[PDB]
Amino acid sequence: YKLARPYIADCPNCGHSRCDSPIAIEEVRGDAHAGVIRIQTSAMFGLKTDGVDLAYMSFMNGKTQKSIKIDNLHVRTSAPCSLVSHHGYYILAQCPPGDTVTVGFHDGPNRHTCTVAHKVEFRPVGREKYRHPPEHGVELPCNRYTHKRADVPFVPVKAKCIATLAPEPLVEHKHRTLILHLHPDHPTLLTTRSLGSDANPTRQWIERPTTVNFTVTGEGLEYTWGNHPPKRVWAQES
Amino acid sequence: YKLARPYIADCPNCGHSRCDSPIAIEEVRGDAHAGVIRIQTSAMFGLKTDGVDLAYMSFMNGKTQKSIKIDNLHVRTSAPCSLVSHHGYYILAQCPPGDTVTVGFHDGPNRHTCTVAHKVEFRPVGREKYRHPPEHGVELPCNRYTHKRADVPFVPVKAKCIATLAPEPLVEHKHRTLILHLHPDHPTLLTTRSLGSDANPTRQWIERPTTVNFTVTGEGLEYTWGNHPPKRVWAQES
Amino acid sequence: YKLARPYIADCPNCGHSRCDSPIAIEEVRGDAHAGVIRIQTSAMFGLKTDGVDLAYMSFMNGKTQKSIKIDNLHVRTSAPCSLVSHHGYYILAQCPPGDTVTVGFHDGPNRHTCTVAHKVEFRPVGREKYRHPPEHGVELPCNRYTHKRADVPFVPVKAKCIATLAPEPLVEHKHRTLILHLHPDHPTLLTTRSLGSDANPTRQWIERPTTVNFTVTGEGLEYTWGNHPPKRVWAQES
Amino acid sequence: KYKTKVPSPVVKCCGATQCTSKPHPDYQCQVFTGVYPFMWGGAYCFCDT
Repeated sequence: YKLARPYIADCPNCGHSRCDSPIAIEEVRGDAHAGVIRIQTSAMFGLKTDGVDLAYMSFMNGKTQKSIKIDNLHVRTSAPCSLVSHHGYYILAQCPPGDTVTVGFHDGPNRHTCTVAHKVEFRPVGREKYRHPPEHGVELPCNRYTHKRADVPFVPVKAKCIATLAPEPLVEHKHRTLILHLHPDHPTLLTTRSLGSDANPTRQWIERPTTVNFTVTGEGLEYTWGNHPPKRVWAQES
Repeated sequence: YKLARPYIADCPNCGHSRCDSPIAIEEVRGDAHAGVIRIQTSAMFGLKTDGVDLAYMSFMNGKTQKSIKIDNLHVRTSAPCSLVSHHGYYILAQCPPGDTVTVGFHDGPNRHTCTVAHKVEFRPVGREKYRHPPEHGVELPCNRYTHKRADVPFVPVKAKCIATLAPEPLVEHKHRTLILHLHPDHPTLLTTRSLGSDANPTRQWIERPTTVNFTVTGEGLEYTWGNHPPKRVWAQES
Repeated sequence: YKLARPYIADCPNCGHSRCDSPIAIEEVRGDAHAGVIRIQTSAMFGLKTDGVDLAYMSFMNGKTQKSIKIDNLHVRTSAPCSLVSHHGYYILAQCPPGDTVTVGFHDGPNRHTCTVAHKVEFRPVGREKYRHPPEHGVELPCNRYTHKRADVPFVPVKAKCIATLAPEPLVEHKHRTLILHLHPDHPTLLTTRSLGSDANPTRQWIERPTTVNFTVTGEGLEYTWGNHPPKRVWAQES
Repeated sequence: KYKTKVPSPVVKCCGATQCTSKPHPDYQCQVFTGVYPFMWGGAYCFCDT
């Protein structure tokens, strides 16, 4: 279950020259196409004085071992960030960048705050960004950590999050010609290739409303626009 | 109303695992040429039990109608916001990025924050940017709101908004030619056109000491620099 | 000495409907060629009954007053900044720009935060900026401040500065040619010129592994990589 | 780097003061009316003009 303890650990940046802080983020997992973070702190979350809550933590800042409400302890990147669940050494929170986490105390005497710039990143496994949910397109896999305890580590599990598919994918088929009328809001990768014995291998990154014409010989073509796996038309105007 | 108490409202998304919140934002004004935003919403600042004040708020916490002094309970847009005036039903704050408007309680066991999507932009009325008037630089037209309680309602008006000034614009007169040694410390839009029947139709944003020579047909030229009041000559000495 | 008191000062935007606020930084000194800042704040940081402390402050207003231990009051640029010493009216901290400090308290009658960002521009005497001299790489003489406690102001101290350089400056010798295979971990300024009659005055900032060939006289060449005083090789296979 | 010295501006709530020159290297004054915009304060000067 929870085999964690609240304690101080060294953090190279604190609010004073007093750097005897807890809340020092040992590890972070952010390898997802989500926005959520599993944080491993030296301070124990999911134990207050009374034990298990979803919105209280406990700490020893070398000047007071106590617990507080996540109010006095606010996560931030600058603006507040709200935790969701606690699993001992591990915190699970929503805090959109999820690679820059600053945990800091508005508790009682002295201001200990740790900030972490962990090596983990959110990234696409595709050719175009979908590393964080946009409002564009339709979903693709992400990782969102369990919001109940399931071993001290919160296990990473697959989940569904929004993904980029390029804005306004107006296709227009015509004779021997496939014009793709594009009207992105943001840098979208347009890749095309023929599916027949025709060629057209065209990668291009585009921004702003543009057109991109391709040959068709009556033997299909695929165009993926803004990170998709093959979308295909065949044996005509394709 | 201003004296009417906050109430639960649809917004089933918060950063914690409690999401039964107020806030839905009835109306918002923030399509100003200032930096300030007037919000009309339930989770009212400028209202305690005494009615309309300038430094107290009231809120439903998710289920607790109460008032507090503003502590760890923060307004934000896409960045923290420090309020400027509170007027009952209306909040007035300086919120530099705008767009989304987030009213949130960063309390302990129940930590609700609602954000509502809106298009709140701060833009030029001329060609000089506004997004947070400071107290240094020339005052220029903008939209704004009244900043003291009238208990009448806060509604749009136009007021004056500070925008950055730039160093001395060293003019050098010559015959039928006016070279302008300009020395911005900050982005100034330099627009010129002649005040003759010739022209100098040159918009450019400039930064740092440069020279720009312009024609004069014997009727000088107008140059607006930074969108600060025009520096104009009408001579053939120019 | 340590005769400083808490008082108000004019801020551009601070809490309440008047910005004649607490925690408002009157002046800032960036008169270093390091990255360190001596701060003059109306409200006093760094003193409780102890004299010089690291973790208490005081402030007053008329509308949003009290003094606290530094905890609910966080200094930020957007991340922590650590003070080192207090000399009454003067605060001394390591903070990255050394001109922009945002102090705010998230407790009391309102939530006030003042930001100071008024100029006192500086950069190191080299060509790379620091927030305080790091361990990594070459030292350079510079100005900074006193950082030991001794209480009046923390006057400039001629003392070392350090510029980071990148990991591998792989020089490759050939006949009258030096290609510099460089492998940045971080943006390095590479300035070169050949030594001798031939010279190659080429400043460039590079990031990510690249090669850059320069002609060589046969009398040597200088390359400084990552801000150094000349690193030079002489007649050989240079 | 210069350091700006402000001795403190002479403010008259519901009055006015004309500039008196003082010998400093870039001494500059300006007489500024208003100070506080109308309806913008909670214990501000009555006169906002």
